[PDB]
Amino acid sequence: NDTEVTIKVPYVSNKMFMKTVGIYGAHDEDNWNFDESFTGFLCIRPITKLMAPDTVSQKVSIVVWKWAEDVVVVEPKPLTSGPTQVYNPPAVARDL
Amino acid sequence: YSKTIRAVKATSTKTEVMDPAPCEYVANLFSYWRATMCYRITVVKTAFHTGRLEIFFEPGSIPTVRTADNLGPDQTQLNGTIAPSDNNYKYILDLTNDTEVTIKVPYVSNKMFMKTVGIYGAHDEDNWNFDESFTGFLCIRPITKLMAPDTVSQKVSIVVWKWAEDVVVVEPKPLTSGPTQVYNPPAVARDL
Amino acid sequence: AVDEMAIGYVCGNPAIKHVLTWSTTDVVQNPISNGDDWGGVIPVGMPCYSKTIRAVKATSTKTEVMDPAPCEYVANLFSYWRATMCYRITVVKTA
Amino acid sequence: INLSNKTDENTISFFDSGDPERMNSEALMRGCGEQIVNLRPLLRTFRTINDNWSLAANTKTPITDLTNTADAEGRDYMSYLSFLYRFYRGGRRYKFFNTTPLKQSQTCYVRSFLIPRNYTADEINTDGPSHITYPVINPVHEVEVPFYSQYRKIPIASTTDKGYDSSLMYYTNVGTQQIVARAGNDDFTFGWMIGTPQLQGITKEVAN
Amino acid sequence: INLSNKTDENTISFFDSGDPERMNSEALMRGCGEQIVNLRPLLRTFRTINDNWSLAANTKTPITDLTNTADAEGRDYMSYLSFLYRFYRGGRRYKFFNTTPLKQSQTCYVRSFLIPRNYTADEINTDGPSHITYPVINPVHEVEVPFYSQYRKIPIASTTDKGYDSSLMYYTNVGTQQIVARAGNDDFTFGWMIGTPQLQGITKEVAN
Amino acid sequence: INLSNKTDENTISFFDSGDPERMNSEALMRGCGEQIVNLRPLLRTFRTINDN
Amino acid sequence: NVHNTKLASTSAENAIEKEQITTFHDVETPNRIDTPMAQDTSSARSMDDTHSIIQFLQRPVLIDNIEIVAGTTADNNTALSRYVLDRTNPQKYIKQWTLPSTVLKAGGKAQKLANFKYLRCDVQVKLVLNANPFIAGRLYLAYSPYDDKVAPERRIIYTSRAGVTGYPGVELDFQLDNSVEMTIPYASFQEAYDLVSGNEDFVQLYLFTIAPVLGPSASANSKVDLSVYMWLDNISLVIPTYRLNPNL
Amino acid sequence: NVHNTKLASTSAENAIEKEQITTFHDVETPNRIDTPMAQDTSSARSMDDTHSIIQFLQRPVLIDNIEIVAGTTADNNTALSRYVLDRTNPQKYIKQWTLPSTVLKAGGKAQKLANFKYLRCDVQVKLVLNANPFIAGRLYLAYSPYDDKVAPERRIIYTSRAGVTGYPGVELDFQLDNSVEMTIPYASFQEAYDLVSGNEDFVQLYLFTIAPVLGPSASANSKVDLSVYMWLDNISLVIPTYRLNPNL
Repeated sequence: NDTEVTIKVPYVSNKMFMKTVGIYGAHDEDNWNFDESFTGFLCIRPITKLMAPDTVSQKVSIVVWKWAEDVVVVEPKPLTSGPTQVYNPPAVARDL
Repeated sequence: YSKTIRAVKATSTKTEVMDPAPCEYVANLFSYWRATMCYRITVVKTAFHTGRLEIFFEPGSIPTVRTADNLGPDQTQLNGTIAPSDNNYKYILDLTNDTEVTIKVPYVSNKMFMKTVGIYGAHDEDNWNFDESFTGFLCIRPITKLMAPDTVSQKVSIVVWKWAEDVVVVEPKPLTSGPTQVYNPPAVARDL
Repeated sequence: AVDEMAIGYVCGNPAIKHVLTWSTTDVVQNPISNGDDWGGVIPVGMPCYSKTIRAVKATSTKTEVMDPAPCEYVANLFSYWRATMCYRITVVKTA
Repeated sequence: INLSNKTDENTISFFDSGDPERMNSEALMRGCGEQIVNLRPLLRTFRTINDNWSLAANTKTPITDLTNTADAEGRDYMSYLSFLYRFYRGGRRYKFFNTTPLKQSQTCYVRSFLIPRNYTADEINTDGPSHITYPVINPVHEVEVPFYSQYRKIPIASTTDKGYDSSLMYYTNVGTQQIVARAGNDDFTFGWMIGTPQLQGITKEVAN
Repeated sequence: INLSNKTDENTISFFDSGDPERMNSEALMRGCGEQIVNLRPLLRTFRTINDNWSLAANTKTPITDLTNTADAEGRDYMSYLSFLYRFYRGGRRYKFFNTTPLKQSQTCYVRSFLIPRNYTADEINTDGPSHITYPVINPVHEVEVPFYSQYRKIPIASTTDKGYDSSLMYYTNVGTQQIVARAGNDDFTFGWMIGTPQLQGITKEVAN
Repeated sequence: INLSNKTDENTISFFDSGDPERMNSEALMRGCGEQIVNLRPLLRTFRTINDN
Repeated sequence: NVHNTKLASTSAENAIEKEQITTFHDVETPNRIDTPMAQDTSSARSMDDTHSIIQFLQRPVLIDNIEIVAGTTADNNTALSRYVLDRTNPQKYIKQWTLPSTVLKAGGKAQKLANFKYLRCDVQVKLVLNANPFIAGRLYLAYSPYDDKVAPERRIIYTSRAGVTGYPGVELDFQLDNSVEMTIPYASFQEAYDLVSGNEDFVQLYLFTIAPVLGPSASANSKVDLSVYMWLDNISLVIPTYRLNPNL
Repeated sequence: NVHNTKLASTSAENAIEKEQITTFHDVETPNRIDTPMAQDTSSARSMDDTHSIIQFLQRPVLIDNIEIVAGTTADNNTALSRYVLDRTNPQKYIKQWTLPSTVLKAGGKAQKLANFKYLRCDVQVKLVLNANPFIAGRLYLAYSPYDDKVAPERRIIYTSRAGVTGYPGVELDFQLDNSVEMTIPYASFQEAYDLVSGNEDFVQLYLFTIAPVLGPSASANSKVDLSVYMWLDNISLVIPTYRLNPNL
């Protein structure tokens, strides 16, 4: 009958502050800061297969909202290779 | 737990002899027992012998080298490699000046009463009751090699006294194949 | 939670400066000079008194090395000093 | 460190266990139903020393002929425990359960007399107090021997004196076979506590 | 006499001298004028780590390129004392005194940015807080770096992590030569007290 | 069981952790030295929009 | 008086120290260098509480995951029989679990039981069931002590539906009870389980089919999926040892 | 009302159960068959107390056992040097111990740390020494944080006897201190040790020789035997995980 659960994950790490880099420039060669930017991860796995008769859809959509509480930011300078830049989607796929 | 075999003769008749303390003499009269076992471990040395001695308690059955007429401990399964004392109640004794420690072992087992059989008739084939007659065993191992100059003996004697406290005996009937019998040492080694 | 930066806590950290060898041959009223440099004699002060020379090569370049205790490490940072010097003289022996 | 060989009387117990008497009493309540705290009660119990003691008719037999072996054996408690002590006092009780497999006479009767210890039947009269039973209506001859002694205690060794304590003489008009059980009266006990002897266990024959 | 090897903790002083603090305070009043009782004040002082640090024009230089040697040398107090400890915390202060012997452009300016420690200039942006000076009107570029850390303490050894604390990036539009002096903010200090290293003294060349 | 698709507003936190503000304030005292709680102060700061 | 340094010195001449398992006897009180005015420079005590071995053993563990499909005529869907005339026609079960070994060998609990000898524990069981509202059925979850060591005529197998349902258990209907919790108490006649010598189980858990899965005469959707969770309760680990059960 | 049987039934329509690690959400309160008037039919609680993981980690463990012999001229008997001019002539030590890994990989403690992530701990050390009263000597036991990751010019090796003895340590004389106890505090700059990702040591323990073993100009009796014991103190295991350190 239920559909929803809100989950708050407090801050746990061997560091007082994590990095704000994340996936910026993250790839096979540059991968340390990404791992060091998060406290861990949630995984959503079925304990019981989805049960559905043939009168309804054989699938459901799992929507996840994200926000933060008890927030603390440390340095007013980004950790990025470059500056803060907003992506302005070009008119067509040929532009740069 | 200890017995010797007197073998005399054709054939070779074997009767097993026991060396009991008063606690063992009493226990032999009953089927099940329960007590707090107390051991006084003394070292015969001088003021110039030094060393560290580890006495640790291990619960359960004992590693044995089972023979056709007796049982004995397997000293190869009691080395610090196979038998670490890191998770065993123990007492490390310094011999610099002291010589003695009395150790009381309360009763611990998954049984309310253990058996009074012991080594009676215990051998390779009959070995269950022996293991079921004891709560475990102590092992005395050197933490530090014996230290002794060449002005004293290169060895010391470790004397162990045994008695019981908080004793409880259950059945007034022995568990033995046969009755209570006292060994009357014959005049010579040829008699039976 | 102690202040490890106070001069009394650093200069109060002792260090071994002499390990001498007193043999049965050592004469009476003669300084025990066997085992270490500056044998028997102990210059009283926060500065260093002992140094060895590392000579390497033409020429032979010589640089002098010091073996300082925390008091000496601290004193080297200043021009003049004044202190009460404390020495713990232990003997490694038997009964 | 100071040179010395001394004894500091260091004692240690290995577990943070509850009171041993609590646990013991619970275990008795759950798996024994009784508690033995002394070994005199075992002398008050009757235990068998011979399942077949044959007698010859019209013969006054002193029970020493049997006890002198039944004490060295160690099968009963009066014998097993005697090997721990050097003295004893008090009287004794004997029971004779009839095991006679044949009819010897129209009237079988059993009779017990007193006798000084280590005497023979040709050394004593048949007067004094006595007890008589008829195995056909009562196949259990129960009798008690008091402590009629010249001495307050009796040793378990050989003495120069003889007849210094009382014993039992047994008589029957027919050949009877009996199970003999003995025990101590409400006043029997032992003395010094001494060391133990060696015990005999299983015996085997091996055709080497 | 008793055989033993023991320690009685015997202590002796050699003179019937006055209170050492009295004499010390008098000596300070007469020949020093001040009293140093802690070594953090020395981290609050500024001391030189390089009298001539040349820079290339239009180049973002991290000061690690210099401190990574100025710390192993042992010339300044932040380095000399670091060899006694294993940790540190807090921020740092740097001063850059201009020593440029030539006119490179009508307008010389100096600029300092933040940067995570042990990073390169091609690994960080030039945004964030900054300080700019003009050596012609102000030849002293004074700047402070806070303790922007993922950790409450920083060790003086190598780590697996990188960018866990802040540092300084230095920029100039011309080739400048500078005297660099550093120090700690009002919150910098060290941790464990450990043993001393060996000290280097006078060096000589000898044509053997 | 009753046929329904509803929302019970179930919420869970995963650790018996101390007060987040305590830990946050300690971490600031030990590794930042300041606390940014609003973004107008950033409009009060000066930041570069062109170096030339 | 001095800092960072322990200086060799005399002390009391009879020292007994006990550290939580072991007992040291020394000639004299050891010379100890501890840290002056020590404080906790970590934040672990602020992240969570430290979990005891008991708490670790009270952690639910996934043991099995079953998927019963309608019209299979398998032991998982074969209904409980009225009579049992022969041991060749016993009562069929969906799953069976030997306890408590089934839990000790699961969830990393054996690692926390290692180096111990005795254990008294109650086993806590939980099923979670899922079936579309168009599927019906009923199961009986029951435990039989010493069922693997008792005579067959006394087993929960080899008896009748009425006998089976006379055992302690819970009704598990699909549209009434999507979850059931069961508690099995300490089942050994002994004073505690032996984790080293006596590798043994004292109670067997069974999941029986009262009514088979009832669905439309369709397909792949007429089915029910279960998942079993297990942990321990009322725990006591007491006597340490150096030995292990190779069976973990 | 009835006995031994849970009957399928309705219940409250929003059930949240938490068992010590996990949190269950069920449609309705499960039907639970527990034991009526249950009691503890064991005696384990009467044999000893149940030891927590902390207590298990406070258990002294034998790490090493050294036997120094006089006149060996080995690193175990080579005395601490006054100067160190080259890294080819460093200070020689008897033994070295990387901490805290040396203890976590000993005594079966890794089994009780498994399935955890973070750890704050103080290491407790104890030496026990034995030497006949006719043998003399002195050793210095010291710990150097980050000695394996710091520059060589900052290591306790590659410095002088005075520097070495300036490190935190204890004098260990043969005829004054047959036993010494040392406490090493939490040494990570981090908020806790990572037991899964960061396989690392933060403090190295050394045993140095101030004066070599002094005995008569004999043989086999002029020697000293040591044994090292280690355990943990001020412990906190907080965050669980499914991952392990293959290095245990």
